[PDB]
Amino acid sequence: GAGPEMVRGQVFDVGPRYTNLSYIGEGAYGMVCSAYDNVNKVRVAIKKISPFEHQTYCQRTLREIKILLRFRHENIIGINDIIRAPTIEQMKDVYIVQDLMETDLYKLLKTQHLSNDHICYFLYQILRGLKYIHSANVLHRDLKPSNLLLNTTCDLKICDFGLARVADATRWYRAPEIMLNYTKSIDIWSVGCILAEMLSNRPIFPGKHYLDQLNHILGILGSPSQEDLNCIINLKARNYLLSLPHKNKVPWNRLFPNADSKALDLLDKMLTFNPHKRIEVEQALAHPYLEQYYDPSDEPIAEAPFKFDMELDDLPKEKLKELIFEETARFQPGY
Ligand SMILES: Cc1cnc(Nc2ccccc2Cl)nc1-c1c[nH]c(C(=O)N[C@H](CO)c2ccccc2)c1
Repeated sequence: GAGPEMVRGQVFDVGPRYTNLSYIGEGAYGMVCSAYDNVNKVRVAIKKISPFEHQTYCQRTLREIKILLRFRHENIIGINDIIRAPTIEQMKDVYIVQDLMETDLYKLLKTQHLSNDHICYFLYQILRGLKYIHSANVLHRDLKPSNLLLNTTCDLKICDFGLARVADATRWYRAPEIMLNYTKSIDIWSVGCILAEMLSNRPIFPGKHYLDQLNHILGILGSPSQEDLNCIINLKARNYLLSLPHKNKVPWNRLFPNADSKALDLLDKMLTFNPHKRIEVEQALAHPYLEQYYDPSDEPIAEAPFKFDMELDDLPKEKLKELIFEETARFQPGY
């Protein structure tokens, strides 16, 4: 017998079906590896999570599992298999088996210059997947380059649905609403930040802290209008913003001198301060910049909207642990 697998001192008890592990990434309460599947004869991605000590991690874990099990779309990552201990007393870790992708957008932007057509094509696939997510009445809430996975043929899939929620983060990609004390339009903002980063290979709003984040935003958009501020904003944020000196709006064509003016027009409509005036996903797909890829015939939507039977916030982590145990039962031999 081989014994339990191990990656960087950390156990990976992924049975005899999954072997040849390599580190490919990490998260807050887990680690991602690639592995050889001896059944399907492919290498896969295994996501190990260890959520049980924290009630929030348990919540995210259950939420990600229920959603990815339900969603079925080519621009969304799925779950092919889930491994965990045969008993609830023994369950300290959950392993989620997923299609292996070549890399993420974070890394690609780190060493590659994108042509306009590739920007255009990546943008299309993000929005297409976001169409499905939003049709399901779900917010991803953490769109960013490292959560966008790419394969050898530039196919794109959204990953990490841990922060995903039923319709009502990373600082650089979070909408001004979020920080001003939300709806589907927070994802559009993130997609905007991502477009801007594909254009110049650098984040458009790299705030060191939440305050510095709001500065960077206003550093391009200009001082907020009266109506822009009026949104049940917290006293702190509003007073500070009102105390700042005037900031002039920087034109997109000056910040991205060589960018397709169509790309910039859409970029403008996504990075709109006021979320009510921000472009929605379908209107985005239909934008002239994407005409070459827009195909309403081939852009599927969720059969029905998503809903949670129980209110997960209210549940103690021991109740949540039980639910993760049950949700993952169907992947258990016998069953
Ligand atoms: C699911 C998946 C499939 N393939 C790859 N490939 C890949 C991506 C980037 C660099 C190199 C490679 Cl080979 N990656 C993934 C993947 C990437 N991130 C995650 C993921 O879900 N991460 C979250 C945090 O973002 C996480 C991970 C562990 C524990 C909690 C949360 C899966």
